[PDB]
Amino acid sequence: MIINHNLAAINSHRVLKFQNEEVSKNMEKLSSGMRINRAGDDASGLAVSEKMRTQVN
Amino acid sequence: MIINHNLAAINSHRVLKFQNEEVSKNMEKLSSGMRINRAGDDASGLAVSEKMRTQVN
Amino acid sequence: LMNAYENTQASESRIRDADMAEETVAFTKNQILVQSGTAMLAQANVRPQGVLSLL
Repeated sequence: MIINHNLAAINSHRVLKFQNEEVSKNMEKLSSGMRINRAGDDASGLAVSEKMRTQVN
Repeated sequence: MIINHNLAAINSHRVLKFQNEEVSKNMEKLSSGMRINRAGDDASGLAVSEKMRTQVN
Repeated sequence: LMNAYENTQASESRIRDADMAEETVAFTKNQILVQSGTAMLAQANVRPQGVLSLL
């Protein structure tokens, strides 16, 4: 066996870091309580949101 | 993994306290029952209300 | 004069007074929001502790 590099450890760390990334991404929209808070998720939905908010105000 | 800070918890705190001052002013505003209690809500409305108070007296 | 007074007082009041129903509706919405937020924060408090497993 080769010990200088643990490929399984690398894969586990990679999947772990992505998993924690979407955990944070979901938890932040829990925090706002809103479906989208950061751009990129849905620019069209965001823009329609400000349009509707201005309209209702 | 990065353990020196929890930025997601900080952002949750930020939105929480940001809602906190709003709910505080809401509570004071229905405790007084007046939608205008201090300047900044609507200065024009405050001035009109004062003028009408003078008028009714 | 009395009719003038009642009309102007009504207009001033509805200008100055607020509607209690919408007040309490917003208050309930915000109260549920802040309760959910603090329960959320308490739940999020333990998330970083997971990495302590491989100490």
